[PDB]
Amino acid sequence: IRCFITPDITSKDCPNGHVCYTKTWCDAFCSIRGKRVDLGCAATCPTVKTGVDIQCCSTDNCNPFPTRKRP
Amino acid sequence: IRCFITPDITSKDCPNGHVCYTKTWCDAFCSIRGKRVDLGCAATCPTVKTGVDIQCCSTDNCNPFPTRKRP
Repeated sequence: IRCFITPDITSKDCPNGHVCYTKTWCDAFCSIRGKRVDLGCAATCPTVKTGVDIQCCSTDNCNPFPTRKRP
Repeated sequence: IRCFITPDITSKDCPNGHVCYTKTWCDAFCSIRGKRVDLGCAATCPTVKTGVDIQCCSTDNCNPFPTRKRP
């Protein structure tokens, strides 16, 4: 599987973990300047727990920087 | 917790499951006409498994129709 993963711009090939999990959360400066975002290759949709939002996909390729906020 | 959930437009209050999980996948008509989408209140980021993409949040309120595609 080809995990984009952070912080490292764009990339891939793990192989171990079989997925790409993406997640984001807010803080004082979100709104007027963008969200705090983390992109990675693990295995299982990682934990969320409390003021956060995330998504995951199988698809090697899919772990990029999402619609300016998630959307 | 207040799960929007599908198909039922917008709504909430489950309470059992403590979350809102959102997911989407494509088929022949995605591209030129939109993705196939499902929005719900369970408990745990539900399974994905194969040509699919999803996300989840704690946040009562959050389970709406995402950036025209996810983004």
